Amino acid sequence: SFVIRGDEVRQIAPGQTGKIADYNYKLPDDFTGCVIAWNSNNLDSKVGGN
Amino acid sequence: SALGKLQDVVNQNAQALNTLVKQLSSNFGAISSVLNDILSRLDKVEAEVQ
Repeated sequence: SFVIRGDEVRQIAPGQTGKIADYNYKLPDDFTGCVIAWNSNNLDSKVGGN
Repeated sequence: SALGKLQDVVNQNAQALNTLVKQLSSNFGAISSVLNDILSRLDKVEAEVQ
């Protein structure tokens, strides 16, 4: 479980590349599992920035 | 010309080995026949398909 911006959600996959997949969370090439995401703007954003 | 049966056996085994070597140059539908060339051009999951 973690929070990331919408453009980065598509980096969370087996065989992907990009800054989150590269330097934060890597899935294996033989991954068995599911990747679930939901927008959380109302919970995780803050005025002036979280 | 009388020894043609023995020369034929020498010729057939040479032609079969030359054919087997020349089949290393074929693509079989891949992007290249050179194996390191594929591995230089492509990402891990795509290179495996080639």
